[PDB]
Amino acid sequence: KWVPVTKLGRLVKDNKIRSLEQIYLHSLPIKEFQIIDTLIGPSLKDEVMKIMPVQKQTRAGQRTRFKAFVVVGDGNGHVGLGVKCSKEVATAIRGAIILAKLSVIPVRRGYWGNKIGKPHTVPCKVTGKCGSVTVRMVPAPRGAGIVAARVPKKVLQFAGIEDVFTSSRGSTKTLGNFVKATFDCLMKTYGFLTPDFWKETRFTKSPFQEYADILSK
RNA sequence: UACCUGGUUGAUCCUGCCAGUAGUCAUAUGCUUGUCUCAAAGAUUAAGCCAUGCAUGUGUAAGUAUGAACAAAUUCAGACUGU
Ligand SMILES: [K+]
Ligand SMILES: [Mg+2]
Ligand SMILES: [Mg+2]
Repeated sequence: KWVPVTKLGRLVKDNKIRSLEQIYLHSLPIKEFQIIDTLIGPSLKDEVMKIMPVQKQTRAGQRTRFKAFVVVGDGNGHVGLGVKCSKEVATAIRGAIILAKLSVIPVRRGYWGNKIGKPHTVPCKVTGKCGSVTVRMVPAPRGAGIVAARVPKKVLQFAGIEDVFTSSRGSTKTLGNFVKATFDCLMKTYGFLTPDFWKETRFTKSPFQEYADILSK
């Protein structure tokens, strides 16, 4: 079936780690998509966003390969992006799905004004940049909806954000750069230091130290 | 009610524009047009030229009646006292 090759995979298969937040807290790399499948796999949905052909000139013609972009998300604060180039479209799509699962990230959602109910928009103004494409996300009031182009709108819907305003600059027709900039903007949500995070951190044992005895075999 | 997409390359990222998408109590034109309620309408070029018809007249007890205007009365007198 599945034979984990990493300590994190072994712990996830042994059920010692039960939530993705435990991994996110210590920022441990995730190198097996089976971890994501076991943890948040049931609630994950994938979508192919673009099949982009690329060509390399050769002495006997052009070698064509296809680029697959895949967006995965749970619609509840977890989203991931994957890009895979391969000779076959099916292989490219499979690799892109695996990469998106591996690259899933947590997304912070806040409130525009009054803080009643679950979060509906980004906690603060954020900006992501990939190549020449810059995507800016601004909080919006409840009921404003997702004001964004189709690609960022799909990314935000998979991330689970209810309402937001967006602005874009640069060559947004470059779909890869557009989606990557949106992903970077979403990732930057948890990197902003707000007053509510001013409390001193109370550290906890990392998984590798907590279950060191189990992993010692 | 804070949104983009196609087009320079063998392929890539850009600048950059062209094209597309939507709107006008915005004009005109093409085709089509069964019912109800609303409703603009010779401004844009020529404040260019105009046949014909109409669009400014007016009376209360209280300015002026002798129509040779009508009507009722007067057998005798009457300036006039209804229109
Ligand atoms: K008018
Ligand atoms: Mg604007
Ligand atoms: Mg060509």
